[PDB]
Amino acid sequence: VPSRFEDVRVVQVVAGWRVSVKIAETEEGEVVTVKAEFDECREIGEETGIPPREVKAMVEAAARVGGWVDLKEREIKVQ
Amino acid sequence: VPSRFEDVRVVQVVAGWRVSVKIAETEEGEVVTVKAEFDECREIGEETGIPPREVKAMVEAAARVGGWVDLKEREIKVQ
Repeated sequence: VPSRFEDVRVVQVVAGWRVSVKIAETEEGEVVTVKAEFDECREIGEETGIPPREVKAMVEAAARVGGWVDLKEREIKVQ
Repeated sequence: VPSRFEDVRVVQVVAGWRVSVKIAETEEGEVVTVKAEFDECREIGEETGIPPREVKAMVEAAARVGGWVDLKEREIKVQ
């Protein structure tokens, strides 16, 4: 009759940085091309240590699914 | 050309507390009973702010399916 213990990780992180994205939507409701501010993505690359373009494609895909991104964990999820 | 903007958020943090749980097994399939540390749970209530029991039933059910928890949005996923 052997036993075993189960471990559980409880995380809790709220609030952080912010990024403003730009999307040109027409009346018809069509989406042309999305371009995330290269400026805000530049400085963020200095505090993170990741190229800008790489960050643009990251934060970009987000605005599409509207969600949060984890760097120190490299994960992506949405509400 | 009505341009739309999205306020994305990038959270970068590393941490997380672990919880110990005792689970007795026999036929390696049936679980007689499952008890959770009422101590580590009472101390965790200070970090959550919500009643202690609420945490027990939360960290308990999770110990059954073995998974993590995020208070950032009160969610539960498998490990």
